[PDB]
Amino acid sequence: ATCDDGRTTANAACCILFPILDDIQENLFDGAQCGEEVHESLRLTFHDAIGFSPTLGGGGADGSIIAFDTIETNFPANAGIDEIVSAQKPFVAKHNISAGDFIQFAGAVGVSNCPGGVRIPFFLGRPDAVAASPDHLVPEPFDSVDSILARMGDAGFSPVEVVWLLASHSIAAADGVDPSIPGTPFDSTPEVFDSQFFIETQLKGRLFPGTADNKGEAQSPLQGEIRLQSDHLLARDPQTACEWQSMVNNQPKIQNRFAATMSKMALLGQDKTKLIDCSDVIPTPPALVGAAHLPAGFSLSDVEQACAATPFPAL
Ligand code: HEM
Ligand SMILES: [Ca+2]
Ligand SMILES: [Ca+2]
Repeated sequence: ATCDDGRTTANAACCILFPILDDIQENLFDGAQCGEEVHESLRLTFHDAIGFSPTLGGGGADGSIIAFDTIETNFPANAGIDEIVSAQKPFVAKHNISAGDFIQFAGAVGVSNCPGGVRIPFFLGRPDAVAASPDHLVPEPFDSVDSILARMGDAGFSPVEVVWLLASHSIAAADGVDPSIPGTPFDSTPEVFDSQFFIETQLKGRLFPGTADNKGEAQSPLQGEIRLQSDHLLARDPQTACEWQSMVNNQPKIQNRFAATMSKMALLGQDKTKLIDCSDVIPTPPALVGAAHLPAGFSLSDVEQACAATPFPAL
């Protein structure tokens, strides 16, 4: 199909997305930057989708965190998400797509702005949400590995898919974990979708970058980085440590598994066969240029190797 402005897409129903793409790159992502609004929109796709429990309900990736914001922004795990919800709600009101489709489209367009990134498959047509998420369905950084794996498994993700989804923390920072140092990132390259998060979380902790007693925070290996306790434990727990190390220096695996597992997350609560594939509307992301590395001045002796089968690689 050729859209009324001359851009092309495989299925004509997808043409309605091109004005929405242009508005979000200019007016939500500040000129198609890989910056805080993209990171917040990617976080939003998970706090919308993960509201999905076979036993308790919620519609998954349904736009409920926007449509029922008054409820879901009261849940403590959703602290700080009201800012991105408030920024996105007018685009949903102005354009003619459901909040569920908007949150997943904005997350995929955002990830495409980041070097190393991927085009997450995108499907159009989710109906409006009909119920708020149940409470207590979002993992917290102070939850155990067994708690996080059981929650994610209840929503349909195996332990290795949890590690693949956490490649998101390669383009991520925290404002609430230690409110004294907002914007401190989880890896040293928060505008590049790369393996540094999987490397840096395997280093021995050394210090706290701000204050020392924050719930859910582990010591970080670097003054300019913050570490969640959940990431500290997942990189070391025998259930997930070999998969975590397998992503280091493995950008093809990070890209293939993040795109596929994000698509599965974006479709929680939905049926692909009832929607229209509009994948090819997402922009083509830049590629990486620099090699994966330990931080300068660190060595293998600073790595806490946690996979018995396979030594951590020389970088
Ligand atoms: C599985 C357990 C997870 C835990 C415990 C967890 C925890 C957290 C925390 C505590 C923050 C910082 C919030 C703040 O203080 O500002 C955060 C940020 C973020 N998370 Fe995760 N998360 C998890 C999984 C995920 C998943 C699956 C995604 C995929 C989309 C995701 C995407 C992001 C992003 C992109 C940010 C950065 C937000 C920003 O820079 O504005 N998280 N996460
Ligand atoms: Ca939801
Ligand atoms: Ca990174």
